[PDB]
Amino acid sequence: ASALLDQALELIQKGIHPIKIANGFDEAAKLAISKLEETCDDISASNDELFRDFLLRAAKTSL
Amino acid sequence: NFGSQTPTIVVLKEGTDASQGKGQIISNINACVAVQEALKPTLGPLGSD
Ligand SMILES: [Mg+2]
Repeated sequence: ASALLDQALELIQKGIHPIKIANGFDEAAKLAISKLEETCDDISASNDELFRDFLLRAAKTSL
Repeated sequence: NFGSQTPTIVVLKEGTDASQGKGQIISNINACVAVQEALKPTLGPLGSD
């Protein structure tokens, strides 16, 4: 969030209206989510034996 | 006659403001314009908060 505000301060000094800055972030947010959604894959095809492995993978990262 | 002071009676209780003269109704206009100054930039979809 602060990174978005740091890049917005540079655009405000250039004379851009703040609403035009917020309108660009809303359109760019949906383009990033739709791009990452196509790259990921579905792990639900695996059985319960492999499904436990994916739970161990994301556990060690949050710890 | 009850004292050498003999105070002068004031029509209104102490603390009351004054009026008439010139600019009394103008004081009410500048009060509404100053409040309007805050609500002007909030007009329009590109307005601020
Ligand atoms: Mg974490």
